[PDB]
Order: sequence, then C-alpha cells, then structure tokens
Amino acid sequence: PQKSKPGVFSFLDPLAYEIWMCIVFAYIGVSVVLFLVSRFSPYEWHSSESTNEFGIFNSLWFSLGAFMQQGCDISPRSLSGRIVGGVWWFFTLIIISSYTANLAAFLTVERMVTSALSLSNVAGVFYILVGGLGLAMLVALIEFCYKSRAEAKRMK
Amino acid sequence: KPGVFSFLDPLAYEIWMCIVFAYIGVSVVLFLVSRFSPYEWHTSSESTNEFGIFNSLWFSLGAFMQQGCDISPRSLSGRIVGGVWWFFTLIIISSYTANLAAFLTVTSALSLSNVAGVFYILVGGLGLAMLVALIEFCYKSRAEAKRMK
Amino acid sequence: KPGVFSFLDPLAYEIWMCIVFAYIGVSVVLFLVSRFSPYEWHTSSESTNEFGIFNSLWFSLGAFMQQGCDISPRSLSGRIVGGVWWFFTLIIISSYTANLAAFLTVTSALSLSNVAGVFYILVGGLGLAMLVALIEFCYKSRAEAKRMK
Amino acid sequence: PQKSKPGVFSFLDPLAYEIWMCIVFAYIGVSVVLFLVSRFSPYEWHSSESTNEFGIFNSLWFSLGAFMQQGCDISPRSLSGRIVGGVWWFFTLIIISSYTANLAAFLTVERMVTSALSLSNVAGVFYILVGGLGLAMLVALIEFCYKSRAEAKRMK
Amino acid sequence: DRGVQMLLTTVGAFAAFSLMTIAVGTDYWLYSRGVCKTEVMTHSGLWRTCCLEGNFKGLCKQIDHFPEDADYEADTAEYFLRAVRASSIFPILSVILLFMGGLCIAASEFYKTRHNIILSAGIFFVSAGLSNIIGIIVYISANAGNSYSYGWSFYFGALSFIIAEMVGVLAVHMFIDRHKQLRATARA
Amino acid sequence: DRGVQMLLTTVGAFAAFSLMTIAVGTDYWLYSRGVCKTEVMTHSGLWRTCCLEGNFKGLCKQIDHFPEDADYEADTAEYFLRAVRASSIFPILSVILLFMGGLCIAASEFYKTRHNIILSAGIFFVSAGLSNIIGIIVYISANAGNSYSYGWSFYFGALSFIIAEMVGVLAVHMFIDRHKQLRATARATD
Amino acid sequence: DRGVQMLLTTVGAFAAFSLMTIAVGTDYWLYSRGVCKTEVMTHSGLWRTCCLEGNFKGLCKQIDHFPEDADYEADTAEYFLRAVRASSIFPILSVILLFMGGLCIAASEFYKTRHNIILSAGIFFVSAGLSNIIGIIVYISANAGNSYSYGWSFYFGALSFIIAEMVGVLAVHMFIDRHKQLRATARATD
Amino acid sequence: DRGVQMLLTTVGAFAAFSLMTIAVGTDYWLYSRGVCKTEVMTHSGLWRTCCLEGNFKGLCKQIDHFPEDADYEADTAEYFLRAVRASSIFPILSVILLFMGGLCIAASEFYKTRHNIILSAGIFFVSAGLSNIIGIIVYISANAGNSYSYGWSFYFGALSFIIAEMVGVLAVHMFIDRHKQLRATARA
Ligand SMILES: [Ca+2]
Ligand SMILES: [Ca+2]
Repeated sequence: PQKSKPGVFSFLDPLAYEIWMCIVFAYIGVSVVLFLVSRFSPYEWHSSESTNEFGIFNSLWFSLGAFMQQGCDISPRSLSGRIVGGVWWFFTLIIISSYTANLAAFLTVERMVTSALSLSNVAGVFYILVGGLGLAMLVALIEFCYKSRAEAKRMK
Repeated sequence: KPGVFSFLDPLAYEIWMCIVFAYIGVSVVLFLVSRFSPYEWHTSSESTNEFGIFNSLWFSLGAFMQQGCDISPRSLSGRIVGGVWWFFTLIIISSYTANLAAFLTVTSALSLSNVAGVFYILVGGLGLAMLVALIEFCYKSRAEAKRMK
Repeated sequence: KPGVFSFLDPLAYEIWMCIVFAYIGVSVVLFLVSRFSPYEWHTSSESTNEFGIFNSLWFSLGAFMQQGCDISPRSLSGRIVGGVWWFFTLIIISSYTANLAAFLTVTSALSLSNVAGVFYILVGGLGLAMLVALIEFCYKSRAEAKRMK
Repeated sequence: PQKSKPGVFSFLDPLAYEIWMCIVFAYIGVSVVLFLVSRFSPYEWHSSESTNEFGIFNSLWFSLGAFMQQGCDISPRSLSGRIVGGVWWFFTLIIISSYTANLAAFLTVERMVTSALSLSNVAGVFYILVGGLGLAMLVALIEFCYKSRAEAKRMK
Repeated sequence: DRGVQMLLTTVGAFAAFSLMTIAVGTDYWLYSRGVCKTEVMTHSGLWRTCCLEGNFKGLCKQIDHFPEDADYEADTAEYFLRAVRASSIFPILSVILLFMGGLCIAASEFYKTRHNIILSAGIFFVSAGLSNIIGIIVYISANAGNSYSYGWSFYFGALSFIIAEMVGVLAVHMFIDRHKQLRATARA
Repeated sequence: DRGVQMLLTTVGAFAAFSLMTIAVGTDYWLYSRGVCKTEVMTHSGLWRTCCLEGNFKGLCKQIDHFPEDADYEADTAEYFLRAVRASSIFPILSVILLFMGGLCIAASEFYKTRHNIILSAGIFFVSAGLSNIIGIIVYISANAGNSYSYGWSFYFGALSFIIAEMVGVLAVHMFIDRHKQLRATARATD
Repeated sequence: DRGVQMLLTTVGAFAAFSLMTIAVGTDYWLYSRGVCKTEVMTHSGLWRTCCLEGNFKGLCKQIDHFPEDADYEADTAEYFLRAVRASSIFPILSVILLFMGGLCIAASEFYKTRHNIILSAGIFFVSAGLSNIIGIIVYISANAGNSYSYGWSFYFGALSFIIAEMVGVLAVHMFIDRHKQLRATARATD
Repeated sequence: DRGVQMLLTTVGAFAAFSLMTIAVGTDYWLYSRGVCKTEVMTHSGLWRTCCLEGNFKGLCKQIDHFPEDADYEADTAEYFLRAVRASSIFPILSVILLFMGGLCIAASEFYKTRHNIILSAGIFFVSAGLSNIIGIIVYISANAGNSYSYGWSFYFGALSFIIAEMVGVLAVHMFIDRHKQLRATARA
C-alpha cells in the first residue's frame, strides 16, 4: 500500500508509551518530594517566611525546567533538596540523551501498513505551541476578568 | 556542493521561517500575559515582574539558544508560555542536531569553508552592535548639548 | 544483552571512576582557591564569595550535568578552575552522547527495560533525601526539647 | 605498519586547525566588542559605578561561558550588548553542534602511517584538567604571597 | 504621544488587514509545475491555479482540494488537514480578527472613557497573528502532502502577521499607559 | 479552611487506598494472547490469568513467574526481578503505607493536639506513591521476558499514585499551617 | 598611570600597524606545491607566488585569482569571494584603520582637551581587528578552490589583530578614565 | 573543636599515607592473563607480576616496562608514557607529598604560633590527591596500551586519594578558622 508518513505526534516515537508515563510519574514524585523536604521543617521558617522559595508550584517549575535543560532563577540549598536536585539532574541527563539521539530518524520514518527535515515533519510541535499560547492567553484573561469582577463587587 | 551557509541545510527554509514567526509570537504573548493586567502594577509605576517586550524577546532568544536566562516567569500564564516554548525549543534543537549529525557523515575534520557563513554573520552582528551603540551615544550627546544651551 | 544499567555502556567503568575522582578534586580545589586566603574575609566573619566546600560540590555537579548554576566564581584562580572544568565537562558529555547515539543504532523505540536502572536510582535518591530530611528534623526537635528543659 | 591510535589531543580532531584559530579570534573580538559597547558610554555610568557589570574580564568570562554552554550570573541588558550576545549565541550553537556531532568517532579513529570509549581515548582532557587545577592553585598561592608581603611591608 | 501611538496603531491595523485581504484574495501564493486545463509553470493561490506560460495562459482552474485519489486507506488526520486547507478557515479567521480589532480601535476612539476596548483590540491582533501562523503551517503542510517557489501573496501574509503582532504590542502598551495614568490621577 | 482541607485529605486518602486495593485484587491488568490451561486472548493481573471468550472462557490459572527451563543461573539480577515481581512486595507495600497514612489521619483527628502525626501521615502517602512507581516499573519489566494492552487495574493503580501524591502534598500543607498557627500564638503570648 | 597607559597604547598601535603592513607587503603567507611560470615548492602571498629552490629559484609570478575556464556563472557567491580575495580589500582596510587610529592617538596627544578623539581611536583599532578577521577567513576560503603550511606573514597578521584588540581595549579604558576625571572635577566644582 | 579537628586530620593523613605506601609496595593491582616464568591468571602490581595459580605459583617476575618489541616506529609520546609508567613517579610523588603534609602537621603542632604550616599541609594533601589521580590515569592508559580485573591495591590507592582530599579540606578549614580567630581577637 501507500507509504505512511509519521503522525502529528511523531516526536514521542523515540520512547515507548510506558517510558512517557513513567517520566510523568517520576516528575510528579520528584516535585512532591522536593517540596516536602524543602518546606516541611518548622526550623526552615522565620508573618513568617520560609528560607527557601520551593513551594509546590515552584518545585514543579524547577523540575520542569531541569527536565527541559533550561533552568530557573532558583536552586535548592539544603542537603536533602540538593540530593533530590542532583538525582533528578542525572535522570534528566540520561533520559534526554537517550531521547534526542535519533529524533530526526523517528520524525522521518516511512512504514507500510539523507534529506532536510520538512515542515510537515514538525507541524505537531508548532500546533502544540500555538495551542499553549492560546491557553495561556485565555487563562490570563480569565484571571483578569475574575479580579475585575471582585474589585467591582468590593467597590459597590 | 555545500556553500558558506551549509549549516542551515539540516532544516528546510520553511522551518526557519516558521521558527522566526513562532519566536515573535511567543515573545509577544509572553509580554502580553505578563504586563497587560493592571493588578500586577504597584505604586512612575513599577511592575511586579520585569517582562517587557524587549525582556520577553531576550528571554525567548535565550531559551531557544540553550543559554542562561537572567529572568524567569512567575505567573501561571507566563509559566505556561515558558513551558510550551521550552518544549518547542527542545524538540526543534534536538531534531536539528540529529539531522546535522546525519548530514556530516554522508571521519574527516570540518573545514573553514563549511562554516565561513557563521563567522560572516558574527562579524556583521558585531559591527551592527557597535554602530547602534555609537548612534545612541552621539544622540545622547546631542541631547545633552541641547539641554546645556 | 543490555541490562538495567545499559545507559552506562558508552563509557568504560574506568572513565566513570576517573570522572568521580576528577569531580571530587575539582570541587576541593575550587573551595581551596576560593576560601583559603584571609584577604577575602571582611568583618562572625563573612566571605566575599559563597564558595564553601558544599557550594563548590554543588557548582561542580551543576556544571557537569549541564544545568543552571546559582553562583559563579569571580576570582582569577576560581575562574581558571571553572573554565577548565567546563572544558572537561563539554568534552566528556559530548563524547558520551555521541557514543550513546552510536550504541542505540546497532528506528525502534526505546523500551522501559533499557532505562529501568535510572528510575531505580531516582527513587532511591528520593528516599535517601527524605530520610536525611527526617533525621535532621528529629535531631533539631530533640535539641530544641533539650534546650527548653 | 602498526595501527596509530589518536594522539593525546585528539579532542581537537573534529575541527580543522584554521577553525580553532578563527574561533579564538572570534572569541577575543566578541569579548572586546561586548566590553566596548557596554562600558564606553559616559551615560551608562553613575565614586561612580557603571550600570552594568561587563568589564573586559567579565566580558571574557561571559563569552567563555556562552561558548561552553554553561552561562554565568550576568547577562547583557543594553540593546547593543544583547545584539552581541545573541549573535555570539548563534555562533556558539552552530559551532558546538558541528563539533560534538561525531566526537567519539574522532576520538577512536585508527590510521596507518562499535565499542565503549576507553580511558586512553580521553586521557588528554584529564591531563589538561589536572594541569589547570595546579595552575589555579599556583596563581592563588602567588597572589596570597604577594598580598602577605605587601601587608608585612605596610606594617613595618 | 497618545495621538502618535493612536495613529501608528490605526495605520498598522489597516495595513495588516489590507495585506491579509489581498493575500487571501490573490492567487500568487506558489509557483510550481502543474496544469491549468481540465505540466508547465503555474502560479496557484488558496482557491485557483493558473499557468503563467504556455498555450493556455489566462484561462485556469479551481484547485481540486479533494482529488480523485485511490480513496482507500485515508487517515482521519489527513482528511482533517485536507478539509482545513480547503476551507482556509485560519487565513479567513485572521482577516476577521484584524477587522474586529480595527472596529475595536474605532469604538475606543468613540468611547474614550472605556479602556477595555484597547485590550480587546490588542487581544484581537495577537489572535489574528496566531491564526495566520496556523494557516501558514497548514498551507505548507498540505502543499508538501519537486521544484517550487513562494510568490508575493505568501509574503504579504507573512508581513501581515508581523505587522499584526507589532500593532498588538502597541495596543497593549496603550492599555498599560492608560491604566498607569488612571492610577496616577487617583493617587495624586 | 482547615475543615475543607481535612475533608479533602481524608476523601483522597480513602480513594487512593480503595483504588490500590482494587488494583491489587483484580486481574484486569494486561490483555494479551496466552493459555489458561496447565492460544487465546486472556486478561492477566498480578496473581492469575484468565481466558476470555473461546471454549475455556472464565477459567483462571496461577501465573508462573519463573518461566523457561534448565534453571540458567547466569544472572542474579533476572532472578531478583522475577522474585520481586512474584512477591508483588511493592504494590502491597504501597497499600500498607496508604492504610498507615489513613490511620495517622484518623489518629490526628482524634487527638487534635499532636501535630507531628499529621506530618507522619503525609510522609506515608508520599512514600506509598514512590513504592507504587517502583511496582509499576517492575511489572512492565516482568513483561519484557504480539500487540498487548493494559486493563483498568493498571490505571486504577496509576490514579492511586496520583491521588496519593496529592494527599501527601495536602497533608504537608496542613502541617505547615498548624506550625504557622503555633508560631502566631507563641508570638501573641510573648 | 596615564602616561604609562598612553605609551603602551602608542607602542602597541605602531607595532600592530607595522605588522599588518609587513604582512600585506611580504609574500611568505603560504608554502605549497605549485609553479611560478606563465611542480616545485613555492611561497605565495596575497599578490605573488615565488619558487624556492629548484632551477627557477627566486622567480616570482602574479597570482591568478580567477582559475578554471568556461567562465561558469552558475554561482555568484564564488565570483564574489574571488573578487574580494583578488582585491584584498579587508587586509588593506585593516591597515588603513590602524593608520587612522594612530593618527587619532597623535591628534589626542596634541589637543589634550577633546576626549571623544580617544574614543574614536579605540573604535578604529577594534574595527581594524574585525576587518583583519574577515580577511583571514577570506584568504583561507580562497585556498579551498598536498600538505601546506603558513608562513610568518600570516602569523604577523594574526599578531597584528591581537595587538589591535589590546590597544583598542586600552584606548577605551583611557576614555573611561578621562570621563571619570571629568565627573570628579564636576562634582568637586559643584 | 580544634582538638577534634587536629585528631581527625592526623588520623586521616596517617591513613592516607599508609594506604598509598601499601598500594605502591604491594603487587595486587591487576588480575589478568600472563606468564610468570622468564598464559595463566596472574596478579601484577607496579613492579612485579606473579601468577596466582598453576605449576609456577609463588616464583614470579619483574615487569618488563620496555618489552623487546619490534622497536620500529616508536612515537615520542608513547615512549614518554612508558617511561612515566615505568618510573611510577606520580604514585611515589603522592606518597612523598602525604609524608610532607604529615610533617607539616607535626611541625604546626610544635609551632602553634605559625599558621602558614596548616596551609602548607593542606596544599600538600591536595597536591598528593592530584598526583594520585594522574598516576591512576597513567597506569590505566599504559595497561590498555582481554578480560581483567582490579585488585585491592588499586582500590587502596583510590581510597588514599579520597582520604587525602578530605584531609586537605579539613586542613584548609582549620587554617580559615585560625585566621578567623586571629581577626576576631584583633578586632575586639
Ligand atoms: Ca544551560
Ligand atoms: Ca547527537
């Protein structure tokens, strides 16, 4: 039959589905453990502010930045937090090195059921990026609308 | 026959054009979601964050180039934009590196003729930056001279 | 037959051992050149920089893992150490990635069996960190209880 | 004849010697231009301190960190400084992507005149690292000795 | 200046809207090999294809968005992409959003006491730019689905996207400055 | 907001415990070709595999966790993995940790004076999730040694892990809030 | 320290100008096999190539910068590169910029009241180095279209570039120090 | 405490020196195939090689650091590496630096008024660790120049390197604290 071009989500091809699910679970667990070891101790607090900035949302942001090879403006300072960060960094290095080794080959595989990369092979990432931009705009607008309504209700 | 700009071969021209368009759009949306709402301004008014349009463009350029960032978004929508841009950057840069490695092995050392274009671009950028700095300097000097009159 | 820790295959075991030794030595030398001299302490005394032994180890680990850094050396000798460590890290990590790409193509998706070891290591590290935090917490609680007596 | 293993400095094999020399020249030029556009204007100054931290030494450090894909605690803030930084980032991306594509193959090439990497193939980088550590220790000791002698001379 | 910013925003919005309308209407998007009756150089747009040389110059054809193919084993993603390209819903949506942003600008000119209209115009312009990006990606992906070139209608669309993003930035800045002025007046 | 947070924590803890218990108990973990007699589509869990449809529908057979013959003792890692999978010690440990966390929550609601109990509960929940993760990996690794699919017991376990993480975060937040109140009261009284 | 800095800047500017002038003038840029008649070891510069040793030692021939035949025009970039190499506009521009920087240094030492001149000098030096870099690349690219080596004229040019960068940095430092003194005097008088 | 830090530094320095001396002296560095008279399992060290099984157990040979090879086309780098390995100058230098650091520790114990002796001891320990790293790399590279294993002398050397780095860190901390105390006394 006709050759089957890779799907719109072919960027997930290099890793199996179980690997992706385990990566999601590991990311959630790492963020939760980082937040717990960073904020649970009452002796890490000072009306009172924590010594570190690693809340649950900030822990998730730090873990996502570490996995994306980008980084953020914060970094763990405690011993246990730094252990979590280092082990997550090692996991990220291994997994990303495995994933990015042959990404283009998975993006341009032909199946029956060298050349430059075409826009058709990477259209899915563009679609996801534009969808994320739209979602962020909608979330910001919703928050603005909510705050404006609350301020108006307070005024009258 | 590879040319001076043969380093752009692994990606198609449409991919480069759409990368530029996506970069512009991401920077604009990041600035919009970071600065539009009046509830992030507190009493010349000062914003809680520092994500202006110029700062947003700098952040997006740094994120795409896999370089360090001076600032990071803190809001929910700004972080959504940053995360989706990080995902896009990871996929695109990884694909470019994989395709470049495939291209380069079609063990011979790389020649200067194959990468002369990037040197030309770098020198042109340095000249443009020096010209811009000098223009700004002489403009400010003229403004100060007019003020002193 | 690749095992659970097959991700370490591209580099020999001696390379990993020497990487660990080099990391320890680089951290120690960075701390030494950053903190030994009494002329970088100004009036509990405070240092001009923040490169203690623990901070030096964290900096070296972050540099080797291609992750963001909280601090950067500012002195001449500290920057020499940082630059040579950056060069070493670039060479070693690039060689590991190139050899891993060679290994993985001896287009089949990677299986969970090939990377189960890194998940085991990650979970063990999380458990160790939680245990360390709990130990420190209960130690401090005992100290506070003794103080209140 | 017998197979010739790659030399102690085989990590420079992927790029030609002219490319390395041009990289050194480009690094020097980029650092100099960054410092010039960051510090020359009297309107960027405030007994008086500059708005930015980009002296010549700091410019060289920033350029080296950008080329090493590591980064530092400073980043250009002016328009011209950011132009220099962005063009240097693009140059670094292209050159490093070209250099690291097949580093292991150049490290393990056999000539007459897959397998795991051995320590013999990467002994040169270890030698250079230890030499740099020794040089840094010597420089720190020399500075300490100089300052101690100056303080002693001031005392008496 | 508020007046200068208003003039620049209006001029940019009109320019982007006109460029998008011209790009959608015109049929010089692509130059490639093809036929114009019922394999020569031919310029095609979103709707029509016409050969610019040969014995059949001028007379030309509608694009067969759903050609008489084998019709067997056609993925739903392929059909979705083909339908989206055939409708050209994203370029038309970009045109509509640009028109709505211009209408918001005019209304704010007539309703200077209301400040949310500036924000609405900025949102419309940014959304139009995003829709244009999606439309360009869809058009190129459908085209790729061997020597060709892009005409001036494609570049008109790209310029319209850039100008729309610029005008959205200007409108957001205008909204920010108006709220800053309101806060300064209330505080003083 | 303390009552709402505590109600959410209790409900989530019970839900995660029930989901993990059901996932361990039920045998709809994997759908694959096999035989239930000591080839046909079968559903297998952690303990037994049963044939659906066919002439032997509804017949269940205990899973043999030590396949092959000749007892090739060339690797100890494979035997360790087989023993861990056969014992299923990690899913059961996750269930036990969830039960202990729920018990700690009940004890905290009873005493209403010892804050550390709350903290302990949170740890248990987080620990449970970690154990859950390991179990999942082990299970998939055990399937390494024909298209297959995962049943609703696998996703029940995954949902249990997610809810356990959420409940652990909520418990840690409650602990932090209790210490905030304690610090505020101490500041007021001093 | 102003006098020491000015002396260093002047000496470095003169050295860089002399090195660039010698590199452009001399013909020991490249050692390679070739012929100096219109194969033997020859040394070639920017303009002429001469045979060393052999029966035609000491004979110099103008370099033909437009090789091959049929005058193929499929590429304009190649013709641009060949024209740029034949003109050698970038090394000569670097020499001119170094001369202008030295002239600006002399004019600044003469007037001793106009600070901007100093700044201009620095720019020239930096600009010269940039031009130098381009020339080097162009030259090597021109050699793309047998083992070879580079003579002492190539390294004279490289040293000229390095010294030009150093002198530009020194001139910028002198400009900054002059504005520091101006600001200090203004603060003292106000 | 100052006394506890003194005791830990002295104990670690003695342990590292003893481990390095034992590793250099002993001949259980590597297990590999080889001969012991004039291809069986054999343990070899820096100087001697001895087969641990067979008909020639015990009686054994000095390592031929410069074997009777073809002698043609011997690179200068290869000869330099072979000479460095044959001399074992880096393990011996590590032993000497550890001994000098211990001597500095003893002198500082006898010369408590002088603080630069602590710094000298720390520098000696760090240098000994660096020399040990270089020696390990040289030994492995020369060995590689097919089934083998590493004995307990190699691991004794590695442990000595780790302990030496730890003791250097402790000595540097000691120097820092002594200077801090001097500054505090002068300031107050
Ligand atoms: Ca980075
Ligand atoms: Ca690669």
